[PDB]
Amino acid sequence: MGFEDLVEVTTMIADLTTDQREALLLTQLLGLSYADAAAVCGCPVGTIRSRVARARDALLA
Amino acid sequence: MGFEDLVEVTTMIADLTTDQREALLLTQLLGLSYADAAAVCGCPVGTIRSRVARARDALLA
Amino acid sequence: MGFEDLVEVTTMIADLTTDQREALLLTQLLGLSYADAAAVCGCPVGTIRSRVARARDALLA
Repeated sequence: MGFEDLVEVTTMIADLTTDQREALLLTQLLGLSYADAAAVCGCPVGTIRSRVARARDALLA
Repeated sequence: MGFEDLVEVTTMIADLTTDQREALLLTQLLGLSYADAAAVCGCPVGTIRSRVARARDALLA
Repeated sequence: MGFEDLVEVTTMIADLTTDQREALLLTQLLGLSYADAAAVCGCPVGTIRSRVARARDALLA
């Protein structure tokens, strides 16, 4: 209704690339800084900044 | 079990208005700034701010 | 595909303590401050601070 939404959201997500979904989950579900996210993943901060930017465009298509 | 909660939750949430649900996910699941969210929803910040404010009330009572 | 994670994940946030689940949820889903979360839960901030720290650790294990 209601559930109709989260549903479709839940699926975007899942339509994200493995990387963007990881990046977004790290920074939003756990809510790590980009710094902490980048330590977890072992990449430049810029990398996460990017994966999340694109996750966000993806999700607001 | 936790299993109970998450469903416990996601029903509450599903539940919300629509416009709260949108604001909340836009800011917590997307982690968009109020300003950015407001841009996305074509309404002033104050609005986004209070919608999430209400989203927190329905979730916590 | 991309659901394989959301379940792997959401299956994890089910394992967490509950006291960890709560903390993490309030601060990340509700996007509450630690002070607010601590308030809500009836504990000092230090405890929430750590609960979400352990909470984060567990889901990254």
